[PDB]
Amino acid sequence: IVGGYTCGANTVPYQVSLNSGYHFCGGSLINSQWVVSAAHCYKSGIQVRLGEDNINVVEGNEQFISASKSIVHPSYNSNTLNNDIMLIKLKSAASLNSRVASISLPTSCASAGTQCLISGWGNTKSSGTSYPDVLKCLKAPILSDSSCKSAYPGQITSNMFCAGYLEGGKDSCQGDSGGPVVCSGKLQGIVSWGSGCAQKNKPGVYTKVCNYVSWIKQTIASN
Amino acid sequence: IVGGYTCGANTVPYQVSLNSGYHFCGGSLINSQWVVSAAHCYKSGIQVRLGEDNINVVEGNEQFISASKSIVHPSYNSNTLNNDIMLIKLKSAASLNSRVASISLPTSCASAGTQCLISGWGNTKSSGTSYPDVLKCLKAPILSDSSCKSAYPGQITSNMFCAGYLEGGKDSCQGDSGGPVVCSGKLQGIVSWGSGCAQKNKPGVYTKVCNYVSWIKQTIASN
Amino acid sequence: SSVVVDTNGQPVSNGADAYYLVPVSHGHAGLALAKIGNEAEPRAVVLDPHHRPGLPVRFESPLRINIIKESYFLNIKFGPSSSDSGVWDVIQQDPIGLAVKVTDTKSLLGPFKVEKEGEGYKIVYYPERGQTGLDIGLVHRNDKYYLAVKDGEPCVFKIRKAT
Amino acid sequence: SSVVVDTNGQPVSNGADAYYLVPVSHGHAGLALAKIGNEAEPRAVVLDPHHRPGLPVRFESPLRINIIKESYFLNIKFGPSSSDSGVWDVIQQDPIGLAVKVTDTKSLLGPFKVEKEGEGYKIVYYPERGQTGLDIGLVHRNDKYYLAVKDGEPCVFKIRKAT
Ligand SMILES: [Cl-]
Ligand code: NA
Repeated sequence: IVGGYTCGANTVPYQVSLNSGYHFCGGSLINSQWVVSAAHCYKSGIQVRLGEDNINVVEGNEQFISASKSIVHPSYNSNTLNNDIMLIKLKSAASLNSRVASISLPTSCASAGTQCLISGWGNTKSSGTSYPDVLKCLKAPILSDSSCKSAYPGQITSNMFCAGYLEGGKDSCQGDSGGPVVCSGKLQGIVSWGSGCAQKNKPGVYTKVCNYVSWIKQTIASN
Repeated sequence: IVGGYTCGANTVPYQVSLNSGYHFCGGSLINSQWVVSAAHCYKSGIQVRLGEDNINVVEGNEQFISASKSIVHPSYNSNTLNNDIMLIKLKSAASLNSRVASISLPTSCASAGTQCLISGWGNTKSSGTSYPDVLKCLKAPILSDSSCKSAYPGQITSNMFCAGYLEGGKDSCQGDSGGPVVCSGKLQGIVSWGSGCAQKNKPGVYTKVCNYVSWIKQTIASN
Repeated sequence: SSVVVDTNGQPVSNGADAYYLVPVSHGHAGLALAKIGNEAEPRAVVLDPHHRPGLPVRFESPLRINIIKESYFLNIKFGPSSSDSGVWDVIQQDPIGLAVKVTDTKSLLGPFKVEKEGEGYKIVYYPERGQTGLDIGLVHRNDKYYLAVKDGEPCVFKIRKAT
Repeated sequence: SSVVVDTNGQPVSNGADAYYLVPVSHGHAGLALAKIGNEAEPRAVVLDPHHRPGLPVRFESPLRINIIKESYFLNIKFGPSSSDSGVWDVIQQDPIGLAVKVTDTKSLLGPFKVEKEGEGYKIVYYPERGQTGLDIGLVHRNDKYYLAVKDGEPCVFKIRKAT
């Protein structure tokens, strides 16, 4: 997250970390046994970590739980980046506490101008690299689909939205992949891609979770 | 470990666990910064866990340090299982205490009849599977090279030895790979392979660490 | 070098669990045993349309690691882990060719590897370990597909854990 | 699918670190620039025997993850990360053919992937993303090896972090 602030403990309880010896992606706890993340974060034997604020230290409030089933969206298309969503079923239920809670799914899509909370442990610099120890947070507005298409002509599908600032300075970045964009108390977005980080006219592109709710509910139901 | 006992906290301070979302191999801490394990345990972005006894829970005495370097022996041969050894330089020093301490290298090879301590979190059953929460330990003797070649004709090299019991019932097993064989207070072996576990005339086969000490020393000195 | 993974995204285990090999192109078929020549007992490994989801397999390496990589030489077997029964081998036999069959002996190191191929995995047979492999494909005969060496034309499988 | 890995066993990062591409069958050569046709400034990417370990490269995806997998479409470039100079592309030019060259612009999605090959990796070029890929290999000319499309004959590299 470039140009954000330290979230604090307790402030983003639904944020999880996807791990396999190292942190590689964000994710959101949507109920006690199901995590959602990005399809491009798919890896064998993912361990989900919850209750982490500082990723580098064992705070004790953590819970480390393995994936039983990692389910990429069946139309996920690595050539186009479309359908960038994965569901992880945890092998055991997450016990809920001050630093672990679920975020619920939107009943409708979010509008342009709505202010969203985007969070992660990714790079905090637009030029060069600097990776934080604690979870960082950023408030960013949803942009109209027309301006998203203008920023990235050819690449924006119906299942993507843009959020952030065409000024630059404030954006998600490498390491934030899979993480939450939460608007009006609902999981509306998943950190996906962008041209650089926090560059002028180049906002974050996020998976549009509202289109996937019927798939998510069906997938959880049947598995 | 089949037919063994619960080691206990403090008793095998040099045992580590190789991790990437799940436990997959053992290792031995040979100084503050360097772990030795098996070559066939090589994986990207390994994290090492030290001070662990119960691998499942987060006791507090655990150090979780990433591998910065994972150096497989340059003559490692997956066709023949020969030269089954790997060094892992940790990205930071392990802080040493009651539960975390190194084991030293031999100054000479071990003899037949010499008793060894073998340890790990592997399968504790010789048919079927049961994986233990806590580290298991086994006293087992080094077998003569003659009886090792008779057990496995055409497969024992000069960089291997056998340990255990020709009767069966007591052996290392799947999940113990990479783990220490300590005889006379020195790291004499690494858990490598065998036919089944704890079967009749099929003892554990271990990488003969005395043959690699000058390589280990040379490698640590130049990395 | 990469870890072999099941349909749930989890590492395939060394002997511990059994797995259905589910073909991607012949969806309505599963592993079975059938007769080859003038043989009484069914000894050839086939993909049978009238046998679904099929007999599940185990993958076995003598290495004391509980996961399987694509670089490990394996035995593949029907039935239980510790047995020497139902063990796959490749045997030259008419009219199939180099046929995948079952036997009642298990070598320390088996002749197979499971390698990534397209959207799943292929089984590759090695006559000896130091050499190049031979893809396992399908010889269509008698309304069933006999598994056999068919290099260039591998049967691509998904590996579904039996549970 | 699989994570791309350096010689020290670590995942190759997205943009943050530079890496030497060390050839396994041309050990004493390293990456450099050379002149091709009648051009004044050297814009062809070559493996120069007189240059080792050579100019390092970064691998860049727009995806917001800090590792590279073998399935990601990449830009590959000399010089710093955020820049648009030193960006590799493939250009038809005599006498080389489909030459790897450097340019001053960078698409959102680059045309390359790094794919496991034998004992290291190969660079693969995709003229369009949906299609099958063309291996990057070597064209011997003027006592140097120009990188060019040469499908079936990849140049195999170890990826070594510049540290
Ligand atoms: Cl892997
Ligand atoms: Na018969």
